[PDB]
Amino acid sequence: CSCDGDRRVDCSGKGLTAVPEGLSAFTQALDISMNNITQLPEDAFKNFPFLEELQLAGNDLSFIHPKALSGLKELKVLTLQNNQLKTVPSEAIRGLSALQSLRLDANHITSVPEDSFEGLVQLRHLWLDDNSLTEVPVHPLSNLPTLQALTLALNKISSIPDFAFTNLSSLVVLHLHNNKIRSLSQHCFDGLDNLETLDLNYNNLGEFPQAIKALPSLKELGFHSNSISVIPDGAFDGNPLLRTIHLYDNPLSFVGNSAFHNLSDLHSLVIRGASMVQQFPNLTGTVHLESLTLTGTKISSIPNNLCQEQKMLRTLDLSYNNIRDLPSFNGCHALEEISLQRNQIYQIKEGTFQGLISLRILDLSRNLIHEIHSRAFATLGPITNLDVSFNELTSFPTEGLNGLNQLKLVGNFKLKEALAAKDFVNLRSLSVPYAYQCCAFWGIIIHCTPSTGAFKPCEYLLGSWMIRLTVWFIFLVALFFNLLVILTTFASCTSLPSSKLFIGLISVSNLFMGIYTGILTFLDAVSWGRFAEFGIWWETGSGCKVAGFLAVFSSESAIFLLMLATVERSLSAKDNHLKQFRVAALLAFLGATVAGCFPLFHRGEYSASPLCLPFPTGETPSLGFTVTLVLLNSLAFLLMAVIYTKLYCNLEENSQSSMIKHVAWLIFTNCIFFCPVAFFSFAPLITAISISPEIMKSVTLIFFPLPACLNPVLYVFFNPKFKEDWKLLKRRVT
Amino acid sequence: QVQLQESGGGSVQAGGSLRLSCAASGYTYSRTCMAWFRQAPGKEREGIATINSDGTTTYADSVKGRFTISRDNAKNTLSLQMNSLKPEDTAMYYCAAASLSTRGCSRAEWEYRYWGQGTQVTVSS
Amino acid sequence: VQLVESSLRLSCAASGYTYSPYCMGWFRQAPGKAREGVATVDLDGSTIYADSVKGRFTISQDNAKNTLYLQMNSLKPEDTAMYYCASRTRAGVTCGLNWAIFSYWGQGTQVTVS
Repeated sequence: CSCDGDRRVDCSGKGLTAVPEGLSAFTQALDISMNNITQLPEDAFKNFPFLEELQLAGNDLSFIHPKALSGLKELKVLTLQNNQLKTVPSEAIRGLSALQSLRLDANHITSVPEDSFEGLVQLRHLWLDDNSLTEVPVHPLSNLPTLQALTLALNKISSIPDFAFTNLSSLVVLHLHNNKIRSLSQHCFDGLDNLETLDLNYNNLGEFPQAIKALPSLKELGFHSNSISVIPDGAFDGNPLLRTIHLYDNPLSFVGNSAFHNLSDLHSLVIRGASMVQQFPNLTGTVHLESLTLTGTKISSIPNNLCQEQKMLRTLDLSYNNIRDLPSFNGCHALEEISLQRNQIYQIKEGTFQGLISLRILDLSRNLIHEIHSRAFATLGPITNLDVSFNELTSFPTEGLNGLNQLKLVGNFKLKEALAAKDFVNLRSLSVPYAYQCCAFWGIIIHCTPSTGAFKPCEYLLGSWMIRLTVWFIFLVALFFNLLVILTTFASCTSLPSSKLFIGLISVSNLFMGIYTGILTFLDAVSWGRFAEFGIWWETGSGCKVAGFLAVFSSESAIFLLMLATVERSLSAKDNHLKQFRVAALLAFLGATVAGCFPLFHRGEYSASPLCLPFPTGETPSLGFTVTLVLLNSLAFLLMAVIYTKLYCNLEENSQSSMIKHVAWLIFTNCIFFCPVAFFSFAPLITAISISPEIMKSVTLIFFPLPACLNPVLYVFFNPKFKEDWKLLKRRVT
Repeated sequence: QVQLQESGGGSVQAGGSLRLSCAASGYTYSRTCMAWFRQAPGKEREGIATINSDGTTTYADSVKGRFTISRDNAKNTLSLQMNSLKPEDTAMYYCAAASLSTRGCSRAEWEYRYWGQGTQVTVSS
Repeated sequence: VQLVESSLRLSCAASGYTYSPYCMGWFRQAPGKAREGVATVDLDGSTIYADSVKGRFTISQDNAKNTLYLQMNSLKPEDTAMYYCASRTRAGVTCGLNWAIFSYWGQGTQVTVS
């Protein structure tokens, strides 16, 4: 065994099976702990008459002879921590009238003999936790008059009998956490004076114990995880000088108006979940409180004298309760955090936050704050975090917020004006309701929750100059050629064949699409380089709605008219139905109209992009409307394709051949130009494929009106029917 | 009642590592919150590291990932290891104990009953 | 006091006490394990055994004889261990089968099985 010069022999871990021999005659300490000692024979310590610290923890000690510890009249500490020791040795420890600390915790103690703890009077610390004790020892504890600390913590205790700790007069700390304590008689703590700490942390207490009223001086009370639900008034009348009350994580409903009253030394007061309490707590006399947290309950008012008292208050978290009016927070110079979430506060007055130096974090989210005074935050100097999300705002002040490092405004959809970045020079996290408001701050790097991206541009709506000119050319050619075809077809004012009427109707739909893209290009021209302010107004206004309706209606009408043209061509190949086809064309027009109008019925279809195109959609929505339209158009193309291949199958007349060829070319072009847009609309539904939003927007803008700008060119240049109609129009005008 | 006597720590240059120990001598209950508190010159005490009885650990944001608290209840000691000490870290350091609550121990100095004398840590840049 | 231990029957002879102490009993110690109370007898004569160990054997004590007789019949191979003999003179504790309450012990004796 390793020795030491200070008479502190350390034999821990040596693997000994008995008390070491050959040691010095007189020692003061002994550390035989990890050496496996099964039992202590009689007078195993007779060689050591001056030992004062014996540490027999660790080893699996099962038997101690009654005379083993005899002759140790100078022992001070005896630690039998991790042994077997099924019972407390009442005879072995008897006669040790000098020790002050006794550790018997990690043993599998199940019974305590009534004669235990006899003959020793200087004991001050006692460990009996982590055992299996069904009842609190009464007589053995009564044998100890000088005990200053006791831990009956992790036993199987069920109830505390009255007058259980009567003779423990000079007891300061009592731990009873983590057992099955269920009932405490009203006299269980009688005679237990100057007890500063009581720890009933994790027991099963349903009713609040009144026995604590028998403790005159008590600092820490720790009923933490119990079934306590109601705290009566005057629950702490007998403890005027308590500082810590732990009651977190137990089901509370009612707390009482004056439960925490006249507790001058109390520092914190955290209540959560007590939803049945109406009035604000009566905290008069409790002025040293430094942080009060209140539940989600039915508290509607705050006492105006909240800051007149509680001069040392550092944080208040009223939160989930329903507060309506905020008193003037003048004073409370030490207040740093104010949390008012999910309240019902209708406005912020100018004097509500007057003063409040050293106020760092302010949370006001989930309230009904429709008005904020211009100089509400002017006095706040060191304010850093501001959370006013989902507050139904309409205007936001700027003065006094220069020092903000985090601003939240997510849910204020009615707040639309841009926020200047000159006022907020220290932002590092920003959350604005609309993506157009954030790009004014660009990205010191500012992180904005709504990503600007490419589908919410604030510099140029169309993008590059090549795209701008392509869109301009498409609009011009579509409008002019569609108008020319419409005039040269409908100016005959004579018998109109079904094919010519259908060509005119498709030209009308393409003219409408040209009008849509002209609206888009005029918006881009008049908002060149400054789309940041225009985007919110455009998306929220009726201009985006009408543009989207025009686009959807024109596309759907063109598709349906092309289908009916295919059906008419098939019937003409088979073989007089002028009125029937006119009625069918009107039916197609009304179907296109209702399809275009459905987004107006639905919520926010056209607000996704400034292009006001619903079926080009993001990853998250994957809307039923767009998927149904894509599927309808796809199955429509399949139907017309298969019927026209059937027409070829039954067909291996020159005018008929020209008409069917022109219709086939229209079909082929329309299918080609609708395929990429449908592919990009279906792309978000699958996560495997990722396509850049800039390319998506460019392809959509270039291909969506392309059939509209292309069909009139085909009809004008490759159909002799147009030449005949032009000759007829020239004859009519001349 | 714990004496809670701490030692270790001294003048160390910036970027160094320093280890503080705190040995309890009195009651020495191994089932309570234990924490380290920093007292800046002219400022107030602020918690920097707390540990539960089980071993769950919380740190202050200024030292999170940079300090490490560890409790050895077999020898009844608490330890704080610091790496890459910035000149801002010069302060007085106190080890503090409290009553049992397995919740993440609050960093407020009023949650702790027993305090040490503190030890000086000077980080000269 | 002095206690000496001497089908197999074993008798503990103890002449140290002036008068017969109460709650005097026997114990079996497994090799390198704790010792459990096979039997004990009070001053009045009430006897306490272990529920699983209860069987053919019984304790008998006579004041005139001053010898505790424990006879076992139909012994079992899983029963063999070292047997002790403990007494308790001082008053103020309930009778039981735990080693803590007892104040004096003997030497012990091994047993054999057939």
